[PDB]
Amino acid sequence: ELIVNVINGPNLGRLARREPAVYGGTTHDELVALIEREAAELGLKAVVRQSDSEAQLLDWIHQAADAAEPVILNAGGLTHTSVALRDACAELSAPLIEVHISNVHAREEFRRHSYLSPIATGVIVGLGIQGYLLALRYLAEH
Amino acid sequence: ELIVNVINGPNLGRLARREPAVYGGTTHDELVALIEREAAELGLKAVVRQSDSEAQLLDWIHQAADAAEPVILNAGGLTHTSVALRDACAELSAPLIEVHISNVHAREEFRRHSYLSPIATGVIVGLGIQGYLLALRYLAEH
Amino acid sequence: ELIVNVINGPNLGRLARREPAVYGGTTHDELVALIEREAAELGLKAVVRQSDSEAQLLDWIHQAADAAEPVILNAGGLTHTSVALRDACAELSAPLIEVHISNVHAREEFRRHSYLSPIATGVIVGLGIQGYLLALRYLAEH
Amino acid sequence: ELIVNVINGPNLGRLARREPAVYGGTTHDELVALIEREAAELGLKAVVRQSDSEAQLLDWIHQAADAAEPVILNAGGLTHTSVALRDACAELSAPLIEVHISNVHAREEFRRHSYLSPIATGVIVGLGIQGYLLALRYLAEH
Amino acid sequence: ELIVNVINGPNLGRLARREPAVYGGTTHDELVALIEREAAELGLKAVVRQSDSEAQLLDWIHQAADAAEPVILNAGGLTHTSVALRDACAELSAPLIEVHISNVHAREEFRRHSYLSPIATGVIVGLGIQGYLLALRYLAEH
Amino acid sequence: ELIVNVINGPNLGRLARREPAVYGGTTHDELVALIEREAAELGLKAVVRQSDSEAQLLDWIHQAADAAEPVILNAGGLTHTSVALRDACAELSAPLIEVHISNVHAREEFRRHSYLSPIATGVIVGLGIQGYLLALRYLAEH
Amino acid sequence: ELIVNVINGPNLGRLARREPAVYGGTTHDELVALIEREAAELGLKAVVRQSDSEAQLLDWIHQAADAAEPVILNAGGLTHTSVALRDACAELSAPLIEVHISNVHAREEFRRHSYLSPIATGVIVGLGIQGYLLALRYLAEH
Amino acid sequence: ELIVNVINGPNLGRLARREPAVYGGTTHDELVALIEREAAELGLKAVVRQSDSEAQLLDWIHQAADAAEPVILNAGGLTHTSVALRDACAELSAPLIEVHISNVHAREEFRRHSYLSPIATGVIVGLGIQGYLLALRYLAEH
Amino acid sequence: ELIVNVINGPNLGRLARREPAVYGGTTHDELVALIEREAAELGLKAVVRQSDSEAQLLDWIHQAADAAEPVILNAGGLTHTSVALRDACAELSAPLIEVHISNVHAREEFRRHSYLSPIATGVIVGLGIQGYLLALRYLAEH
Amino acid sequence: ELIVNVINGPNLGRLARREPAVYGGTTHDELVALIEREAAELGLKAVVRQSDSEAQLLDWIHQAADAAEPVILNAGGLTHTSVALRDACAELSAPLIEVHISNVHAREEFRRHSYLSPIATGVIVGLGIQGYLLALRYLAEH
Amino acid sequence: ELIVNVINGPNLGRLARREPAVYGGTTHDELVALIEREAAELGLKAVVRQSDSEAQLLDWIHQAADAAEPVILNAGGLTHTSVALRDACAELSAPLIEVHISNVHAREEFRRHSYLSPIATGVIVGLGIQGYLLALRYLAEH
Amino acid sequence: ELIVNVINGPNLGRLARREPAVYGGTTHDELVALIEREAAELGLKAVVRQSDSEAQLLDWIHQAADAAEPVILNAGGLTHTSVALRDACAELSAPLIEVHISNVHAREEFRRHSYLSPIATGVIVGLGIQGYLLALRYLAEH
Ligand SMILES: O=C(O)c1cc(O)c(O)c(Oc2cccc([N+](=O)[O-])c2)c1
Ligand SMILES: O=C(O)c1cc(O)c(O)c(Oc2cccc([N+](=O)[O-])c2)c1
Ligand SMILES: O=C(O)c1cc(O)c(O)c(Oc2cccc([N+](=O)[O-])c2)c1
Ligand SMILES: O=C(O)c1cc(O)c(O)c(Oc2cccc([N+](=O)[O-])c2)c1
Ligand SMILES: O=C(O)c1cc(O)c(O)c(Oc2cccc([N+](=O)[O-])c2)c1
Ligand SMILES: O=C(O)c1cc(O)c(O)c(Oc2cccc([N+](=O)[O-])c2)c1
Ligand SMILES: O=C(O)c1cc(O)c(O)c(Oc2cccc([N+](=O)[O-])c2)c1
Ligand SMILES: O=C(O)c1cc(O)c(O)c(Oc2cccc([N+](=O)[O-])c2)c1
Ligand SMILES: O=C(O)c1cc(O)c(O)c(Oc2cccc([N+](=O)[O-])c2)c1
Ligand SMILES: O=C(O)c1cc(O)c(O)c(Oc2cccc([N+](=O)[O-])c2)c1
Ligand SMILES: O=C(O)c1cc(O)c(O)c(Oc2cccc([N+](=O)[O-])c2)c1
Ligand SMILES: O=C(O)c1cc(O)c(O)c(Oc2cccc([N+](=O)[O-])c2)c1
Ligand SMILES: [Cl-]
Ligand SMILES: [Cl-]
Ligand SMILES: [Cl-]
Ligand SMILES: [Cl-]
Ligand SMILES: [Cl-]
Ligand SMILES: [Cl-]
Repeated sequence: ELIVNVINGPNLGRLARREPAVYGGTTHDELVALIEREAAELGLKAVVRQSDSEAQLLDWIHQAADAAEPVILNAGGLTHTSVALRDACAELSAPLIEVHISNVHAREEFRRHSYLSPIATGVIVGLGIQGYLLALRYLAEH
Repeated sequence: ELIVNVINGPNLGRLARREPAVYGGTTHDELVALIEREAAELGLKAVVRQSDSEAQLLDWIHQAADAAEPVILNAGGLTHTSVALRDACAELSAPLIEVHISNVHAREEFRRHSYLSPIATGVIVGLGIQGYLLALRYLAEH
Repeated sequence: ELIVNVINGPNLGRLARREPAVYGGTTHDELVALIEREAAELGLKAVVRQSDSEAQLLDWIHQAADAAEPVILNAGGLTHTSVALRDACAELSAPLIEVHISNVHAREEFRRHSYLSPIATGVIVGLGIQGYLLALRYLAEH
Repeated sequence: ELIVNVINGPNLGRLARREPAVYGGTTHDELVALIEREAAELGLKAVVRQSDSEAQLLDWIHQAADAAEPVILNAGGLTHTSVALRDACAELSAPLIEVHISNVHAREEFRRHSYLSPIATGVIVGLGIQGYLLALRYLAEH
Repeated sequence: ELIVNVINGPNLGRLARREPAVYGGTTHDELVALIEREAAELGLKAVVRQSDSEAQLLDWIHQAADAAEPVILNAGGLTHTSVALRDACAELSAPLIEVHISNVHAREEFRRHSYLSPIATGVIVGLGIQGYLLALRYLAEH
Repeated sequence: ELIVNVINGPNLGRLARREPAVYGGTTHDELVALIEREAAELGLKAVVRQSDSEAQLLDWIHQAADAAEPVILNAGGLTHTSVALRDACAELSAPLIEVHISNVHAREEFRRHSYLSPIATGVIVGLGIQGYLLALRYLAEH
Repeated sequence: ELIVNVINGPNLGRLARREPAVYGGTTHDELVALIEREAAELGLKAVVRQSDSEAQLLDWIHQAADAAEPVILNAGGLTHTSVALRDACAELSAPLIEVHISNVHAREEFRRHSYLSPIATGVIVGLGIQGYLLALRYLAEH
Repeated sequence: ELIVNVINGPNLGRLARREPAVYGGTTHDELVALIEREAAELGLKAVVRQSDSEAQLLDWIHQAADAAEPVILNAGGLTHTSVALRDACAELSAPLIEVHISNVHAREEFRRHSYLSPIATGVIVGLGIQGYLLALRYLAEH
Repeated sequence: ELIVNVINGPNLGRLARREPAVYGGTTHDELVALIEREAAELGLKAVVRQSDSEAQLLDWIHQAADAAEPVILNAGGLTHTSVALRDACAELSAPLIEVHISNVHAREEFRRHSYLSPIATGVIVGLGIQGYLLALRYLAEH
Repeated sequence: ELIVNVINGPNLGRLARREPAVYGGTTHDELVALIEREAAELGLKAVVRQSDSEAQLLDWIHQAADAAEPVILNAGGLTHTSVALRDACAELSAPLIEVHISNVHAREEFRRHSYLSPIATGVIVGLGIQGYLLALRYLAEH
Repeated sequence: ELIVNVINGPNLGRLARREPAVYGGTTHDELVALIEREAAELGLKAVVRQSDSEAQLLDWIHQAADAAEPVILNAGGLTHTSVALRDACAELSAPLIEVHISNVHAREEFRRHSYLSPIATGVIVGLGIQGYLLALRYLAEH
Repeated sequence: ELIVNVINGPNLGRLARREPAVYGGTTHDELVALIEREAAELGLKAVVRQSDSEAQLLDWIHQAADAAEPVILNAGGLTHTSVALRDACAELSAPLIEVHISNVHAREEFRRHSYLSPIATGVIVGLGIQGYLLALRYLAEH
């Protein structure tokens, strides 16, 4: 606060228009609108970005580390697979909240391990799109 | 909503007055006050209970299943150990949110498995006492 | 024989009125009636008890060990989790039959390990409420 | 009911005359007599067969699937080892009960995994020869 | 080529008339017709055999090793369980293709290990009955 | 059919000119020619693409999901490592066939696990370059 | 010192009168006498309690944490199973000694893992009833 | 002694004429001649049989158990896979020696586990055809 | 020699200016200067590149394979995670040395497995920035 | 009693003068003095030896087995690694107590397995130098 | 042949006079006599040595490698634990036979892994003292 | 610097004259010459010792700890097996570099775990004899 970095990884540009049983009927742009409006009332700025590239995501983390600005991260598949991501996050001085739209713990046994959690401030899973909004509100207090 | 069952398990009566490095400087009673005030503004009732007994906790879940009222659960150690708890929760018709005050994923490798998660709606870990408050607010929307 | 201890653990007071896809449409009291009537014709006494408390169950086992009277045990979740139970049973001089209402082997991989089996006389799973009745009838022969 | 297929696998022709510490002093033929007499009073027909051949056993299962007649199976060693058996059973429309004469759970750790259980109706272990008789009686109710 | 050995293991005589959700509505004989007709146009002979016996299958492999003729193998359950089979195949001078009608990788975790694959030329799973036909056509090129 | 998406992942631009013990003496362009000619006679269009980038591959899958057009995927190393890929594929409405040029099961034990298989229609491994051609022909039937 | 909390868990009220091959011919009350007399000569007070309830034990630990008084713990089965216990102990400011009457390491492989050890001062196993007495004497020095 | 049962399992009829890198250039019949001649000088009878059928092998073991005559067993693949075999052997009153022609411990990691060893008198691996002859000579002493 | 490819992966552009407890106070550019000066005296050319992109790194390896020029690789997180990298390296005709700035073996247990090592010439870990310089000097001899 | 063999393994000659955070400020010779004085009052003889050689230690055990005299063993690293030691101890007719100066269970996960425990009378860990003294006193009773 | 190195490891000097349930009533010297007499008739020299020291054993292997003379090895505990031994043996040009007096496979699960087997010619276990004699006789043929 | 302890473990006296495929054609003495000459130019003293005894090696480490002089360690097999070594090294105040002549990571899966690495400064594997020389040069800088 004021500035709050919201980051989505691979596939998360496909929200709503594809799925929506599993990650909900809300499109990406609509999500940016949701976050931006909730940051308004909270008196925060939400810089909300999405990418299907690990190097892009990496860069955004690098920048957040530098600017010492907090992050909210939905890294998609890279959550379970990337050590490069984890280690970039590890550097962040500001809090990092890990967010999952679906409950990870009620799926394939592999989706239950996370490289991000151990170095996150805390995690939200399965509360859907609202996970982002609840994460925001946390940061506005701390 | 209106009625929201908030449940803490073993040891969680010792909040603040003991620790507070790990689970924070906020006492139990103060937590009940926090929750009760946040439920006020939200237009919910928070029935917040704590017990060091598995049979007691079981009973409270039974009642919540019956009344079809939502639960927020910080089951302490029973999270990693009790199948009896998990299965009582499994019955709940209303949403169940699993809450951890400390980040479970940044501790002993054993604290990372949960019998509750797979059948929870979703989970919050490491956001501290606020985890309860963010959980509440979820339920008020859904 | 004559005296046969029938014991149910956690959650098993909720039979029929809750579930009944998984553990059947038969309530607890109705089960006591079923057992008591089958013991009648067999010329046995069925002392059938249920508790959601490990210390209670423990006590009933202690008493059965002392009285050297047989046990039929549906320990619910404690089957997979409690070493305290297992060891109390281990003491029983009389036969112990382990009973599961649902087939344990057709569920979560964790439900397939039992602390009770290795020291039971034998086990019945998935034959539903009748498991108790078939267990009884065994004891009446041996 | 009326027709109930009782099947024993490898080595089970050696009952009583060999062992009898572990699987009891009752010979195979005597077991057929026991089952046939219990089916009499129950008003069932017991077609009780034994083979040391997987292809033979397979064939008998095939036939039972076809005739939609229930099975009681003591598959000996093939219980822990054969996927071919499991899958033939999987096809059966009628209930299948898995029977073990000795308690499997009180022996070598390997004897504790079963390919049959997950797709059985239910299982009986360690109740000795009576396991067959209790299984029968189940089927006569359902 | 010309001569191509097509071999099915346990249960695979039950094709179509039983299942057909999982392994398809095509009967065994119809499959022989399918293969024989595809070998016609390809200018190959298809010797297509099925057995529920490991010793029979073994013998057919022995003969194929001797005649140095290629094999297409759907060994059913023996795929995951038999080292005797694997080792007989290992001897084959000609290519061996492993065929599965259902996708093995989308089922029980145990169905995912194969004793045959490591010493096969290659494998086809989940393409249904056509797996055989595509395997044939391979052999006609190499 | 008509339109069939053929996709190769990392390193697969190096075909023939490098290796060729392991993945064969056929160059990439020659492979496109092979596929394009086989699609000709089949009356299909083969859109055959290769990339060493996960985001690129992701995008091509996204497009195929959208256009509801089938995919043939040789994802190279990402087969064993990427959950992001798997999940993009999971979305595809049309069949997906997983193709490996080398037999994966006859190499390092790690090359034997696949994130793609469980959600593929079926898989071809070790039939070399022809795997693509046999996959095509499948799709032309279904 | 002066005040030394001695705590036994589940089943440990059955000492001597039941067993005594495994945990010895000495009854509970006799053990209290033994400890109380050894504390006499040492110039300590031994407050020796036993319970079959986890909540009771929990409470006694809570009190010991508060009073900053040392503990000697024979938690029976809860040693291998309870994280709730472990964490209550973790809080104790004073030394905690873990005591086992039987050698845990010469039994079932499961009895060899302890949730208590990692946060104990030290452990005594297999020295029988004397383990308590040797533990006492330690505390009297430190 | 006098009578010594020598048994080979699956594939072992193919000795010499096929392989011979791995299990040696000596044919089966030649092996029978070797054994029969060594039993001559030793003053034993060697009844040497081979089968590719588990039921056949089973039967021969049954007979040996009955006649209380010793066995030398090269069970091929069934060594690593069959519990039915192991248990038939378990019954033998006379010594059983397990024989492997190739060193099992210098091959695939799976070939290193044996169901037979734990209940054998002792084992010989990798000494080639002579393993049989050395086994014989043992029995002639004991 | 003369030409030596030095490659850094993800995050390694952040050297010195960020960290420096763990990977040292030396910036990337300063590292290029260090390497370039050491190659001077050695009579080698150091082409030192860094990228946060797997496809970029892949390309540089491809080129090195082609030019048959040696590589020194600090692949960051991709060391533990990428099979695509490993396999591109596998192709290199020239020696590859794997370099880690921090000791990998004194950190998280996951950082201890490497996809690169098995196909490297050799590895240097924990000797800090000098690892690169010692690697260079190796290549100048061989 | 009278004669009590006290044995230390590798590195344990370095006590006090090196460490002393972990195994305490007490030197070896001082430990011999401590033990010798405690054996005085107890009316025992303490023959206390230390060696960094497995063959030496072996020999001392051999002698103790022969003389049927009890042992107290701090085998250092050989505790977790040597089967030769374990088996020499296994022979001892007299009690063996296993002693660890540091709590083994609060360190590296590998330090938690012991080859000695299963065949010890009992074990003391983490009670520091006093572990030896408490062990002595045990032996003086039994 | 002529010269055959027979080597025993740790504890094996204690044969007969200690045990003899497990490794037999035959003393070491008597074993040397047995071997020396059997080598006589065979026309071999048996150089039979025993040591409780790894460096000694190492040296004897070194010498055997040098002299290219065969070895028979009973390495006691070092069989399951030493890589140093294994690797010294690995060097031997002549055959190495691994000998165990007791059946290793019928004991603790840990005694079943051997560092020696994979690089032995072959192994004998459980044939008692005669294992040595049968090993000798092998070498005299090859 | 000046004084640098170079230590080789078991079998490493056999360098060059035996092997040399795997650890190179350079004899031990020649290695001492190599190291001594490289230390000359560096202005260091190399005290280079080798032993096949764990107690000897232990002693040399003890001395190095005492003298606070750096170590370079090629511990041969003890690398994967000895906790006694690891712990002696752990004490060293000066840097310790772990050196392997062969690439450990390209061999048996067991050779890939090291007790030494976690407490080393850093490690060199597979750079052959030069590993020692590069290690030296490191120490001369730090
Ligand atoms: O936020 C999550 O809970 C989540 C977790 C995962 O493991 C994903 O791969 C993941 O990413 C996907 C994967 C496939 C499709 C979509 N999508 O169509 O929004 C998103 C999201
Ligand atoms: O909410 C959590 O994050 C939490 C997680 C756990 O695994 C606990 O055992 C746990 O319970 C404890 C354990 C020990 C002490 C206290 N306390 O003094 O508040 C609470 C809490
Ligand atoms: O008898 C069984 O097969 C059984 C097995 C289990 O693992 C249970 O947790 C178990 O207990 C439950 C759990 C949840 C709900 C009920 N119930 O509503 O009867 C019973 C029963
Ligand atoms: O019914 C059982 O409990 C049972 C379980 C098993 O794992 C058997 O192998 C098994 O089969 C055997 C094995 C060896 C001997 C006999 N028999 O002499 O009856 C039967 C039976
Ligand atoms: O070809 C396969 O994909 C396949 C794989 C398996 O694991 C089988 O057990 C298997 O065999 C069965 C098993 C049960 C029933 C039938 N069938 O009724 O055709 C076939 C087939
Ligand atoms: O299609 C396969 O069977 C395959 C499987 C893999 O695991 C690959 O990494 C893989 O990709 C590579 C890896 C290295 C080199 C090449 N190439 O020079 O064609 C291709 C291909
Ligand atoms: O102190 C021990 O060594 C001990 C260890 C355990 O794992 C117990 O379950 C345990 O508790 C029991 C269990 C069953 C019976 C009795 N008892 O009759 O004293 C005590 C005691
Ligand atoms: O005696 C052995 O060492 C042995 C061990 C095995 O694991 C076999 O499968 C085995 O059986 C085979 C397998 C394939 C071929 C032959 N054969 O051509 O003699 C024999 C033999
Ligand atoms: O060279 C290494 O020892 C090393 C090993 C790793 O596992 C890395 O992730 C790794 O990459 C990182 C990760 C996070 C931050 C930095 N950095 O600020 O230089 C570099 C480097
Ligand atoms: O008694 C123990 O608790 C103990 C346990 C261990 O695992 C040791 O390696 C061990 O040995 C060491 C190891 C390193 C240094 C010393 N020392 O300087 O006394 C002693 C001692
Ligand atoms: O030859 C064997 O079968 C054998 C196997 C082992 O694992 C031993 O530790 C072993 O060594 C011992 C161990 C303890 C005692 C004796 N002994 O009194 O002859 C010998 C021997
Ligand atoms: O430095 C190494 O890379 C190395 C690694 C190991 O695991 C050894 O056992 C090892 O020791 C041996 C083993 C067998 C033979 C020799 N040698 O003839 O030099 C040396 C050396
Ligand atoms: Cl979580
Ligand atoms: Cl069961
Ligand atoms: Cl596959
Ligand atoms: Cl312990
Ligand atoms: Cl063996
Ligand atoms: Cl390394």
